[PDB]
Amino acid sequence: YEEGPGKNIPFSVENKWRLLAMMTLFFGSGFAAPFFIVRHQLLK
Amino acid sequence: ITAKPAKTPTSPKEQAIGLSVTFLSFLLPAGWVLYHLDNY
Amino acid sequence: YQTAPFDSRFPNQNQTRNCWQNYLDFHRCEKAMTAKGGDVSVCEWYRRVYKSLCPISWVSTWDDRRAEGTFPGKI
Amino acid sequence: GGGVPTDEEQATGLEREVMLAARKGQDPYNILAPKATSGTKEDPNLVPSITNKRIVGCICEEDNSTVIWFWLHKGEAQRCPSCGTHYKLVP
Amino acid sequence: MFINRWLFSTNHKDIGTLYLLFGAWAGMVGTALSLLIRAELGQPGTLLGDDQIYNVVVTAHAFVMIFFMVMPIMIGGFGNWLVPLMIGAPDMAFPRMNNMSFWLLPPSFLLLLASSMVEAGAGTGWTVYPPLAGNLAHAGASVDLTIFSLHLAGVSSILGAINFITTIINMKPPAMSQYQTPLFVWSVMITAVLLLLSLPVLAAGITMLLTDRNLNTTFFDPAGGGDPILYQHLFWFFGHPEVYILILPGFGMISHIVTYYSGKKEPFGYMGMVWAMMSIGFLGFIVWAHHMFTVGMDVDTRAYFTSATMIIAIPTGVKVFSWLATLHGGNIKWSPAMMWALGFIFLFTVGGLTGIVLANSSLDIVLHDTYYVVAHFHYVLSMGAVFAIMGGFVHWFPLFSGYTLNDTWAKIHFAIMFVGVNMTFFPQHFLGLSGMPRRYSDYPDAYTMWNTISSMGSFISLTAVMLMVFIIWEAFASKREVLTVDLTTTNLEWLNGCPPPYHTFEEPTYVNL
Amino acid sequence: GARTWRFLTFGLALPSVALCTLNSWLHSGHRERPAFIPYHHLRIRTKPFSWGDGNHTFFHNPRVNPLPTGYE
Amino acid sequence: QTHAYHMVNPSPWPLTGALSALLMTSGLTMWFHFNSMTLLMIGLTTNMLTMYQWWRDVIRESTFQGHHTPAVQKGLRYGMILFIISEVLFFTGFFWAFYHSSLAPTPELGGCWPPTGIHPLNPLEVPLLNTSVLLASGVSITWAHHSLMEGDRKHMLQALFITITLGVYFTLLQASEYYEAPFTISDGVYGSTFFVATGFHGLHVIIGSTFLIVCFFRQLKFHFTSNHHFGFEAAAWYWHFVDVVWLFLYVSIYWWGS
Amino acid sequence: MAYPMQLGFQDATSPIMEELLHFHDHTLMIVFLISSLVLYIISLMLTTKLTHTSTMDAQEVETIWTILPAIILILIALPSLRILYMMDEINNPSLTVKTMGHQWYWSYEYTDYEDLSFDSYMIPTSELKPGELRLLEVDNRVVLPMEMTIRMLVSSEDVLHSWAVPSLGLKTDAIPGRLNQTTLMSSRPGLYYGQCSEICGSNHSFMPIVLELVPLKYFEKWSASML
Amino acid sequence: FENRVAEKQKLFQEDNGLPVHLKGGATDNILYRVTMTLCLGGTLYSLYCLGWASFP
Ligand code: HEA
Ligand code: HEA
Ligand SMILES: CCCCC/C=C\C/C=C/C/C=C\C/C=C\CCCC(=O)O[C@H](COC(=O)CCCCCCCCCCCCCCCCC)COP(=O)(O)OCCN
Ligand SMILES: CCCCCC/C=C\CCCCCCCCCC(=O)O[C@H](COC(=O)CCCCCCCCCCCCCCC)COP(=O)(O)OC[C@@H](O)CO
Ligand SMILES: CCCCCCCCCCO[C@@H]1O[C@H](CO)[C@@H](O[C@H]2O[C@H](CO)[C@@H](O)[C@H](O)[C@H]2O)[C@H](O)[C@H]1O
Ligand SMILES: CCCCCCCCCCO[C@@H]1O[C@H](CO)[C@@H](O[C@H]2O[C@H](CO)[C@@H](O)[C@H](O)[C@H]2O)[C@H](O)[C@H]1O
Ligand code: CUA
Ligand SMILES: [O-][O-]
Ligand SMILES: [Cu+2]
Ligand code: NA
Ligand SMILES: [Xe]
Ligand SMILES: [Xe]
Ligand SMILES: [Xe]
Ligand SMILES: [Zn+2]
Repeated sequence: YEEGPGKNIPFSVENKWRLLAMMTLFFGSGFAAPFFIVRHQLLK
Repeated sequence: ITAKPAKTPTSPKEQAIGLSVTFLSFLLPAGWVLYHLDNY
Repeated sequence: YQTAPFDSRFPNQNQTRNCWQNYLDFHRCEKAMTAKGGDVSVCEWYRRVYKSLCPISWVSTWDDRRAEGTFPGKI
Repeated sequence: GGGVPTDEEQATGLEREVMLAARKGQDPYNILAPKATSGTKEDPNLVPSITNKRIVGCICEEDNSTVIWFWLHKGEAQRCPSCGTHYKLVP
Repeated sequence: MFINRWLFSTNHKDIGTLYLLFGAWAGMVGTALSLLIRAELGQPGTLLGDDQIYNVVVTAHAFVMIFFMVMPIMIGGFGNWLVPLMIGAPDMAFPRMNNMSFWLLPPSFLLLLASSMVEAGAGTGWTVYPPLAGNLAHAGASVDLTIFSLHLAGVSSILGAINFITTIINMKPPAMSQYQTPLFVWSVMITAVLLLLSLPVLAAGITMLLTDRNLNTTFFDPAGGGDPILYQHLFWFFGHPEVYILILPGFGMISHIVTYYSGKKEPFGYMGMVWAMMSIGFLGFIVWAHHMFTVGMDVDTRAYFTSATMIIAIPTGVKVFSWLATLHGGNIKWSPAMMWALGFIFLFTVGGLTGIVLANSSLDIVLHDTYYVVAHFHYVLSMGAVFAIMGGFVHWFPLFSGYTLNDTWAKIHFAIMFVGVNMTFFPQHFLGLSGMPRRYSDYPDAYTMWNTISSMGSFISLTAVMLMVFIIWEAFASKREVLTVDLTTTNLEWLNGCPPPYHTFEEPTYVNL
Repeated sequence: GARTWRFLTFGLALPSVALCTLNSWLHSGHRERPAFIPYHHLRIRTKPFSWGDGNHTFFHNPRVNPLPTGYE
Repeated sequence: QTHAYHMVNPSPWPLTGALSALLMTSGLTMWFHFNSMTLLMIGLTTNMLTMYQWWRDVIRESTFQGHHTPAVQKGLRYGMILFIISEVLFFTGFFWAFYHSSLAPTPELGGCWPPTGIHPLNPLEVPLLNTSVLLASGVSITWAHHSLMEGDRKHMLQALFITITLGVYFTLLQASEYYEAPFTISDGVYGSTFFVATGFHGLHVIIGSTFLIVCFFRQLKFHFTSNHHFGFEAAAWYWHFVDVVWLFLYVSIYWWGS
Repeated sequence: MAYPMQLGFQDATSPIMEELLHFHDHTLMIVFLISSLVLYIISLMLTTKLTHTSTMDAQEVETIWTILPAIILILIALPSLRILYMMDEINNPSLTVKTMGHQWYWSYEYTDYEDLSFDSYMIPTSELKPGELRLLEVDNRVVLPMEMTIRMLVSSEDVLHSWAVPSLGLKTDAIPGRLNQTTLMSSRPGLYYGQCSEICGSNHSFMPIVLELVPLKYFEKWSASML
Repeated sequence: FENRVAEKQKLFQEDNGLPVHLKGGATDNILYRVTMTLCLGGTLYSLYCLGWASFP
């Protein structure tokens, strides 16, 4: 296996802009989920 | 701690883009839901 | 008679058994007095106490079960 | 009434290596705590290694709760930075 | 290779990394839930709906913050990364069972999110009391999905506890006694013993709730001779130990951070710190009914639970004073991690003291099921457990990643979060003393000012959470590689470099007697 | 030793099981079932069972287990 | 490596186990609420496949590859002791529920224990026989252990076969007593406590019997040495745990609770 | 009831609530002092360039840090437990009233003499009379005699509720199948408000309690008129 | 039965780079594939069941 900084993680840090997108989707999806569940409960 | 200088420095402009994108990723989806509560 | 006095058998916050015991005591006394055609007036103290302490719905449920033959206490 | 194998007959792999080394009073897999020498420059603690450096933890005085950790390198004896106890790598 | 490494791991560091990513994601869920609470309460009236949607949000907030954020980060994340390194062990005792502790959590979380999506959700409180949580007042699948979520989280933590206790007892260097292991390692061993003993009692109680809901048992149903109060005893017999489980690994990280940034080789009064954590763990099993002072128990029982609960202040005070005595004489480095730790010492002390107020059953009559309790537990959780997590994250991020954070950004982050959590929770003391109940979607008009200020505080905390994500991005974006770390002689976890190799201690440490 | 624990197995433990087997054997056979009384604390039905018609317990014995409405 | 510990090959069984737990729980939900057993039957199948392959691999690692040094064996000893402790506390919850209900019988019961309309089993009939059976099996497993330490293959196999036969006898007697019982799980808190507590105990008897049968086949295949046989020790400790829980159930529920 | 910008407890209406105020004042002084001392000592540890980083002996100082807290806890526990046992003391009530919690309203039963019972529901916000309090008023108040020892028995006919009146120092859980007792004695006439204090579903926020404390003779006539 | 443990020790110590869960041969791969297919397929089915149960 690859060893060293940026290699001991399940996500790539090779490109900071691809990383920003991946982090945006990751943290953003967790923060968004409760709002969309509330929307779901209100729409029944 | 000591550390090397950045291998891929993040300029003030690059930091403004990352901070802006980060904040929008939290604020736009929640803002869309809360704006539309009456509709729901 | 104003209300049910303090009873050293039931000194704590949970008064469930106080209501239950007085309802049983009234109905046992009433059965004992009616069997001989004795006088149910001697049972009056237990009647006043259970009426003071017991929720209306508990009394109503217990009375229904005595009529149905499903009351689980011994009378 | 027999028919159960012994460790001598059937132990294999690392289990067998440990078993055979212990018969010879040897500890290649570091099961035992090594006993200190006087730790002087003349009589250093001898630290076996399969490479050219190994981490030492020094309990400088009996019942210290603090362990002092450092890399010991092949070459001249090094000293514990807290108590000055001498350690020498034996690769 | 990727599947073998990240789905089939037997490596304590990669499993720790999985737990930290899981806990970080859970923290965003729990933050969104916290903002929905404060949005509902931030002006008088109704925003979302009645108490059912409101208490689904409150219930999910608590389960996510406790079971998916704090426990996975402190025990799964810091514990897996640090415990083997701090004892020179080559991995955990049960490296494959360790991976199952991790992989039970995504399914547990999926069952919780399903609970909120089906029917009207589980609006029960995180305590899940019957009969509100029973099959009449919460008909349908929501509460059963919540119970199964708890079952999987509980199996995860029980097997993890077996792993940590075995690792810590059996895999130290042969010369190292239990009294030569670092305080963080003690904090994890004691937390693991609490998990091992408490979670099975929760398992029994929620299983009884499941059979009352689905198999016509009546453990908690008076119609069958059951008792709702029995559920409360079984829940809280777990629930009091659980709050010690939430703070003990924090106490361990605080000891390491205060020692490190004071320039000390060791914490003040090591054996007193061990004694204090074992005393808190023991006393934590004999106090549960301080959650039940209004249920109608006997006066002598109330007297006992008041007295036993107050005893916890003695060992806890020894820890607070020993942290202060560790700072004493230090070469203080005002790192971001040190700021988190100093905030912890003060704000944990405030929340512990409002806990001693609540321990008084007579006063608890008026404070129970009010915002005074909410203020107490958010001082110890949202400013104690969370400040220990943030201090440990900024202290050990360079070890885990091999990269540095921007210390100026991390100090800004601390300052915003410090203002936000205090603005959120300080005014809740006033709301509790003046009688605002828990689990309300709306309040009498008199309570408006403090609810307004509290909600404004919650938005400042949101800004801090958003900035933290940016700060992690900026570290990985810039790639400042670690060179030298000070005090490696008394911090073994740093001695294999940053990050350490996949396999460490293939050759064990040499420690003589 | 093994010899002693075999002595205890065959000399004490299995004889005990044989005697208790005899005891149970001699006390087997059906007792007369009691009058059905629709007590509200028994035959609980807050939700139908997930098998059969929803009203039969999992190891329902028609001879000794009445339904809420009485014996079958 | 120059330590004695086991670096385990990367494994899929933790993930298959975790997903089997999702399928079993979502399956129970689908059975209780959506009238369907399909997810549950997939989850039970993947759970059994996971257990089979995981413990197969532990046997490969130990008997066939030699990774179970004394240090590894000592870890497994602690793990099994800790697991048993967690199981004790799980049963403690059910005993608490039992004592809570029976020491303070509510008016709905008639304010007595046993409740009005409950006819308990005679503790001197099949329950006493079950007690003799599990105690006898504690003696036979001890014979099996000493036979194995003394290197006696035939007597180990005979004693372990007797132990398993008694575990099966207990299970068949309990199944019959469930069918014959005039009270059910729906007979208030008496039925609730009786069936859930004895039912979890019965599940543990089946688990422990299965573990003994695994030991019986491993013994037939010569896996155990006279000094190295942790799977047998662990099965024996588990089996004593099952015995002891039974004695507490017998005294508490069947005798004192009658 | 609470008033805007309130910091502390509602003014005491009962002697036991008076006792709780004085006990809280004593406990809060201790909370303030210990919080303050910890903050001050943090600031003292952090404001000197002088250093001492060698090993420090712990045992002498640990005596002070265990004994002084033990003494403080005893000084809290003594008055705490005096009040606990005072509330539990035998008082001889003049009147017994029952309250039953329901989703989402309270019923009251006054059955010492006659069969008096009624339901007590929140006044909807749209039906409040001018000057009335949002979420706090009820249609039918719990009329009680002032300056008299009253036994309140609390239960539920569905889920958990909790019957609370902060200004009287009262909070008793409402548990189905259980009859919990507390005692109520008002030093004053007036209107005393509380709110359901156990999560009970959709309208937990909207099932308040209003006590109306009046002279015995008014209570007797009201009782007669409510049959 | 005869003691064939030595033959299994040789098989499971063969220097073929296989992880222990596949080192028995082609039957291990089949049972692995069945197990992972039921797990992943079952998980997709559990998600479908949530979708269905999330609406009236
Ligand atoms: C990390 C989590 C955590 C921790 C560590 C604690 C710690 C304490 N808790 Fe808390 N608590 C909660 C989380 C926590 N709590 C939660 C979540 C609830 C609500 C549950 C629910 O209903 O949902 C709760 C509820 C709760 C109640 C129930 C209140 C009610 O519902 O009416 C009580 C009652 O006694 C209590 C007390 C205490 C006490 C005495 C401590 C002690 O351990 C504190 C000890 C610390 C100190 C005292 C400070 C430091 C000491 C000194 C500086 C020495 C000198 C001090 C003195 C002399 C006093 N807490
Ligand atoms: C750990 C536990 C925890 C934490 C941290 C919090 C945090 C917060 N809580 Fe809560 N809360 C509870 C546990 C917690 N809570 C519990 C147990 C209840 C009772 C439930 C019930 O009544 O049944 C509760 C109830 C509760 C109520 C009462 C609801 C009611 O009675 O009606 C309110 C009201 O304002 C509230 C608000 C908040 C807010 C605004 C935050 C904010 O401070 C949160 C801000 C965000 C953070 C603190 C960041 C979190 C993320 C991380 C730390 C991730 C880190 C990432 C890396 C390390 C990479 N919560
Ligand atoms: C020889 C006895 C062996 C027992 C085997 C029997 C059935 C399979 C399940 C066994 C597991 C044990 C306990 C689960 C709960 C209840 C079953 C109790 C034992 C039993 O079998 O009880 C029966 C009822 O079963 C019923 O409802 C059947 C209900 C079937 C579904 C069970 C639901 C599972 C519950 C979830 C378990 C959660 C696990 C928690 C793990 C903790 C993780 C932290 C009794 O029959 P009856 O007709 O009512 O009375 C007899 C009248 N002649
Ligand atoms: C119908 C019922 C279905 C329900 C599912 C559960 C059913 C059955 C599970 C039965 C348990 C079987 C366990 C088999 C373990 C086989 C592997 C084994 O025993 O492995 C041994 C190690 O022990 C070890 O891992 C010890 C491993 C111990 C595991 C024991 C776990 C008990 C599991 C209970 C799980 C569910 C309980 C939950 C109930 C609420 C191997 O070392 P040795 O023996 O020294 O051999 C080496 C020598 O040959 C060298 O000379
Ligand atoms: C607790 C976390 C949330 C905190 C508050 C978040 C702050 C809000 C961020 C912006 O959110 C957006 O706001 C827009 C309005 O400003 C919305 O557009 C809406 O309103 C516009 C103006 O009327 C229209 O043009 C758009 O079509 C319409 O979608 C848009 O959907 C929404 O994403
Ligand atoms: C490896 C991949 C994993 C495999 C995934 C397999 C998915 C296939 C599931 C089959 O779907 C079934 O559909 C049935 C009907 O269409 C349902 O019957 C149930 O629902 C019916 C309602 O029509 C009723 O007859 C009964 O409740 C009952 O038969 C049953 O619940 C459901 O499972
Ligand atoms: Cu009734 Cu809350
Ligand atoms: O829980 O305090
Ligand atoms: Cu507690
Ligand atoms: Na609102
Ligand atoms: Xe959970
Ligand atoms: Xe659990
Ligand atoms: Xe205090
Ligand atoms: Zn030294």
